[PDB]
Amino acid sequence: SHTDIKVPDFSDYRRPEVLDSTKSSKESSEARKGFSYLVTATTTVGVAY
Amino acid sequence: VAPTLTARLYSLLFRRTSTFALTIVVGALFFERAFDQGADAIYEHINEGKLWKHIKHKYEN
Amino acid sequence: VSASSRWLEGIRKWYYNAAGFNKLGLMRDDTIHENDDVKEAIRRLPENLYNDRVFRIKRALDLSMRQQILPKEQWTKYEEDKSYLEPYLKEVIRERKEREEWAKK
Amino acid sequence: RGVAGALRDLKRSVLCRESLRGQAAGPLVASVSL
Amino acid sequence: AGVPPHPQDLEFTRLPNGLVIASLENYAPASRIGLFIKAGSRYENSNNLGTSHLLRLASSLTTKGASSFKITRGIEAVGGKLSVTSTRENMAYTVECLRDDVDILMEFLLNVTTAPEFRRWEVAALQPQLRIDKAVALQNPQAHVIENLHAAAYRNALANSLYCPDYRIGKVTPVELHDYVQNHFTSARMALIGLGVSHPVLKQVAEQFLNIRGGLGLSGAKAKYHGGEIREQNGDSLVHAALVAESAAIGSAEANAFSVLQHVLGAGPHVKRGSNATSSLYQAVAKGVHQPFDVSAFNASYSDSGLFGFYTISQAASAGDVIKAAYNQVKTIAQGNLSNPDVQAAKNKLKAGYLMSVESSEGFLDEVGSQALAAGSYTPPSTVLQQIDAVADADVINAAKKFVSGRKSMAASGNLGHTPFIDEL
Amino acid sequence: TATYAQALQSVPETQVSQLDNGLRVASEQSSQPTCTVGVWIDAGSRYESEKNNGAGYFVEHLAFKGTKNRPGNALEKEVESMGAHLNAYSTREHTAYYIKALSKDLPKAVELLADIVQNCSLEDSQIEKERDVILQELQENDTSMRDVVFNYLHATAFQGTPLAQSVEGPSENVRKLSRADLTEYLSRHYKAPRMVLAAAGGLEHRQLLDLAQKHFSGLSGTYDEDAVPTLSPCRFTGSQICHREDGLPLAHVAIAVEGPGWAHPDNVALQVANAIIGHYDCTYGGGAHLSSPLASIAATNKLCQSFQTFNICYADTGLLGAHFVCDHMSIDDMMFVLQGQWMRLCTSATESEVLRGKNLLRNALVSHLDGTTPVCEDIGRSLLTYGRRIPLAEWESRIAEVDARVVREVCSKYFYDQCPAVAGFGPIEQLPDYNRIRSGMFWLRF
Amino acid sequence: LTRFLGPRYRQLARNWVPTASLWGAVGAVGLVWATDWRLILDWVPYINGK
Ligand SMILES: CCCCCCCCCCCCCC(=O)OC[C@H](COP(=O)(O)OCC[N+](C)(C)C)OC(=O)CCCCCCCCCCCCC
Ligand SMILES: CCCCCC(=O)OC[C@H](COP(=O)([O-])OCCN)OC(=O)CCCCC
Ligand SMILES: CCCCCC(=O)OC[C@H](COP(=O)([O-])OCCN)OC(=O)CCCCC
Repeated sequence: SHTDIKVPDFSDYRRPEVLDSTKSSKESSEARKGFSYLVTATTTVGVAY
Repeated sequence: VAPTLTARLYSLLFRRTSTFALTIVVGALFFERAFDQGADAIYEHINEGKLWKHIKHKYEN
Repeated sequence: VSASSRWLEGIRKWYYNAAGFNKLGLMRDDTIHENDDVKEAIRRLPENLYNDRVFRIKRALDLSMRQQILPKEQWTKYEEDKSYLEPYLKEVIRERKEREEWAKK
Repeated sequence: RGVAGALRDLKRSVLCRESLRGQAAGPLVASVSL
Repeated sequence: AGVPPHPQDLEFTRLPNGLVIASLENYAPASRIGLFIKAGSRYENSNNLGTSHLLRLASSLTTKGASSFKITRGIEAVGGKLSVTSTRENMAYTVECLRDDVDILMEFLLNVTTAPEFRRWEVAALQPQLRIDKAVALQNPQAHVIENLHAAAYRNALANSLYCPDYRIGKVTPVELHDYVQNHFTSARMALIGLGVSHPVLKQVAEQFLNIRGGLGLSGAKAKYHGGEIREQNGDSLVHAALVAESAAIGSAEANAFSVLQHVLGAGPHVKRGSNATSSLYQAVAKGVHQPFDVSAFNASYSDSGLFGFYTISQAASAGDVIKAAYNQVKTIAQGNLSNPDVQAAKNKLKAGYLMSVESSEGFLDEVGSQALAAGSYTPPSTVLQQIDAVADADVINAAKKFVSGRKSMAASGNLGHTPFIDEL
Repeated sequence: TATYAQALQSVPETQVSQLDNGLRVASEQSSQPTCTVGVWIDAGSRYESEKNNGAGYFVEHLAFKGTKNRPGNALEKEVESMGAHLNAYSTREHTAYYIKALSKDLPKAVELLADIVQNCSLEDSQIEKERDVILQELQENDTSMRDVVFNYLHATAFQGTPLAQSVEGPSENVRKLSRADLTEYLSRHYKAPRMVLAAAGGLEHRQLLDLAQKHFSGLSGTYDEDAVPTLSPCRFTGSQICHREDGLPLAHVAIAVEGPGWAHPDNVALQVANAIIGHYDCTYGGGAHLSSPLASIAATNKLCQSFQTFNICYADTGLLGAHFVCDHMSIDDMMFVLQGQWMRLCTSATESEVLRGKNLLRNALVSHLDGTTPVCEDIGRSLLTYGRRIPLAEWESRIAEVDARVVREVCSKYFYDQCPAVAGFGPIEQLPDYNRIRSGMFWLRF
Repeated sequence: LTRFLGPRYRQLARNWVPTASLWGAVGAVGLVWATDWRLILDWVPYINGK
């Protein structure tokens, strides 16, 4: 009965590089992490200034 | 399939916290010069010839 | 064995009586500072030594509160001071040193 | 891992007749390890 | 060509002090060693029940040549293993590692078995493990049935549980462990078995470190069969039940007849999800029972006794019907209704099963180790199959006759509202 | 006497042949009177669509229930009467049917495997029987918290892909899977080039190849009319699934990152790392003195009933991580120590503990290939995954390369600053939030 | 006291050495930047000014 479970679709929230369920996510893992950590870096720059 | 700029920034700078922090402190140093340089340039271009920095040349002697 | 190592004991008996924990009916091992090694050694004591150690310490804290001592008849004689804890304590340390030698392999 | 054999956390339930074959004992053994 | 080399032969030796050594050089990448001792739970008495269980949990405790810390770290550094398996008759200290590290694990194995210290505090910290270890085992309803089955069958010795009785947890003393190893870990009671080791090494080890005298000679504390029944009312969904009678001691020819009779009736499934078409007991029960169940012949053979019968699992309401159907099917065999093709098929399963059980090193070492203790010899498989072939159909029938007419022992657990007593069969 | 290095040369190399139709026949000879032979197939749930998921598992129930030449229970009778044993299994990528039997019974055993694969009865009345059986097996699986939480891990980690599917399929598919669905699955996937006839025991490779050319010649040729199953890559998704159920006595957690795949040399170094963390449950003897810090701490402070690391491989992907079982107030502490060891191996692995992990893997590899059945399994599986048998002499070489620098580089590649997949089941109120879990995958000090 | 000198502890030292020397670059650069230390900041090209 727990095999009836299916995870719902998240395409409404996924980023562009991920919606292809037949394409590896590691191809975009560094660009996606880098974008979010670039936000943080420039934030601490302004707080530093 | 060359990784974009954001991916090459992560691999080289951000993955390690130390290098992530080093470029924050260096980013602060170079951001400070260009921000106060550019910002002051706007404040006075608005107020051109209105304050002492501009009329300093009249009363030199 | 000789007369020179016998006055060595005489000055250790002297220091013993001067240290004065025998005046509270206590033994040397009752006064060891409890660290992790000592707390383990005490944990390993059989019931009789543990209970004896508890009462001697309790009797001494009672005396210390009143700033009193026991009669000289009841002082711990240097000759009869059983180092009951050092066998257990020496094995605790021996085990710890073994771990420490493995930790740097 | 500890073992108990004899055939020659809520564990799991048995209901059908196919998953029940192999359960009836056939001499006990107790084993222990590191 | 891609062929294996000349397979070496097992070497075997009996020292005058009673110790037995058996070695085999299969040139394998790993080595396995075992010290098998006649020290199972039958050798406990009613003043020290559970001692052999706690002893079975204390292999990593401190010895004279190795701290508890060194045993655990020494073996793990090499990636080796140390295990302790117990029968009602034997304890088996097994050690496994790569053949370059046999020196290390042999030293640990000897310290465990020859030089345990059983320090008061280490023993004290270990007693809660009895409760955990027993609790895990009794998650199987089979475990408590078999334990109760032996307690109902025998007056002493084999009545003893592999697992410590609840009232003894915390009360097994370091003195009892000391006395137990002194009385039972003797040269006359031991066998040193090795795979991937040369015989001169094992013999050297045995002569130097395993010459222990005294204790107890191979006591004639004979197990006295009695019969009886134990009934555990609980809230399991199914009823487990076992019904047996005294059978034959291992090694004797009558025991081979019982082994063959087991595979005539049905020992276990050979095909996944099968109906067990060639299982006599299963088809007998399945005719008058169309609900889930299981049934299997049960065969247990010991140095001086044995139990044979069957084991049933069924819905609580179908308990008696499954029992009685199983019992009547055995009665049929005792009445001489047994074809010869059915015996040749059972001898096929038993012969095939035996060889399969000795494919691996662990199963091979266990058989050699238990052969050495029970028989004092090694019997190669070609001779085992010869002894199986020597079983006649009348021997199988007489074995079934001994069951029908013998005083019975029964153990059952579950909702026993429809589970018959012995006298109701 | 012989050394460990010398003993690894003394293993016979697996002889390999290929039939004219595509089937591959591989054997490792020994001096055993017994043996095991079986057919390994590139089939499983990953090849199935949502509409016919669970089909190959339906087939497993029917494979032994009848055939054209031996209808009904006639197949059970023949193997039981010669004392043989017959078994099968299905993973998400592989399907196997094998027999254990005497060496003299090899020719009959090969015949039966051929008759099972090719000529299957699949009577419509047996199907309706096996339908109610599978549904009961599903109710049984629901009570194995371990099997649930790993189906949950696959479901979230590979969401949107074939690998997310369970092997057994959903209850709805079981109730509507028709005989036409099953024969379509077989005709497509059970083709000679995607199968291996593996055997292990006392048997000459000549004999096995002769029987293959005899009983497996009728298989479909190399061409299949242009309809080949081509496994697409499967997206891994950093995600979390929590099934809260406080009525259960103990919580199950499984957490993993994406692994490389079958034929990637990184798996060796990853397995060494997993061996350092190791495994544990409450019945082990070592407890406080175990080498693994996770194990030692968990026994001392009683943080779990059991834990185990794992490296599940699939084609070009996998699940690398750990799973554990603990009281409801110990989940946070277990995850803290677990992640702390991943981080510690990424950044500061030492040479001594890597030698231990290497030796643990060496021991685990030799002792697993002990007996005719696990060798025959390694033969069959290794040809579907590597396309060849890797001798033990090679595995030892790929291990000795590993040193502390290798595990730090390999572990950081897969563990450090990566999005994990998480699956929880039971009283998991204290299961840390995913952002907290995600922040445990890096150290600010590094 | 000397528990921490052996094969494994010199390996840990050499593992964390590249990191600590970077946190010294964070602190040192952070000290220059915060206090406006002019003795260092003259040779770096762009910030020269004001
Ligand atoms: C004597 C002179 C010495 C001068 C020294 C100068 C040093 C300057 C700071 C450099 C330290 C950087 C440390 C660092 O970024 O980690 C702290 C967190 C981590 O961010 P997060 O993106 O979570 O993880 C990054 C993981 N990584 C490294 C593998 C990519 O980063 C963040 O999450 C921080 C972002 C929020 C900052 C705001 C906090 C201030 C309080 C509120 C301000 C407004 C109202 C008061
Ligand atoms: C001078 C530098 C001080 C650094 C403080 C710090 O990093 O705190 C932890 C978090 C981010 O780390 P994490 O929560 O991912 O945990 C990482 C686990 N490895 O950052 C914040 O959100 C805290 C906000 C502080 C405001 C006063
Ligand atoms: C610990 C608190 C430090 C306070 C220093 C201060 O107030 O600033 C003065 C100088 C200015 O740099 P300089 O090139 O004019 O040089 C002027 C020389 N007198 O900055 C420094 O030199 C920074 C030195 C920091 C050392 C700990």
